[PDB]
Amino acid sequence: SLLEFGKMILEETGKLAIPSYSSYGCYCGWGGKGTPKDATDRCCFVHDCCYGNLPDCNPKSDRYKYKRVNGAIVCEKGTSCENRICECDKAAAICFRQNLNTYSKKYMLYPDFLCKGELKC
Ligand SMILES: COc1ccc2c(c1)c(CC(=O)O)c(C)n2C(=O)c1ccc(Cl)cc1
Ligand SMILES: CS(=O)(=O)Nc1ccc([N+](=O)[O-])cc1Oc1ccccc1
Repeated sequence: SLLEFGKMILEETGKLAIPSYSSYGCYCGWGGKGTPKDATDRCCFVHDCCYGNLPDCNPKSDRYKYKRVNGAIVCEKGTSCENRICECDKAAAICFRQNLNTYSKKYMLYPDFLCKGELKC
């Protein structure tokens, strides 16, 4: 569920998923199309890409459980949809953490028309 992801995001970056990440660039939050504007945007692209490999799971509403082993995010055994979802979120969390230094606010609330071009996952 978005609950676990959002929390994972906040612990990791200290920023709130909504709104620091729900509308960022071309891929954070909406998905659809375009060329990721930047590293964080790529994190969302590869994320939207991750959920794409689980066609029969429900990322937004299926709740999984994780723990921190000293700072590490550790997904706990759950259904397999739950496990594979959790891994996809950990990546994003990490990825965001790895590029906070270039998170730019000129991408917050980015208008859709500026998002065009192709990208295949
Ligand atoms: C390309 O990226 C995707 C693909 C599928 C997705 C999502 C994002 C999100 C999250 C979102 O992008 O809001 C949800 C909840 N998806 C599904 O549950 C889903 C369920 C049935 C089918 Cl047939 C296809 C997808
Ligand atoms: C997945 S969505 O429909 O594209 N919108 C949405 C996007 C991201 C997040 N979130 O917490 O990262 C939360 C989101 O939706 C919420 C809005 C209000 C309260 C809880 C979740």
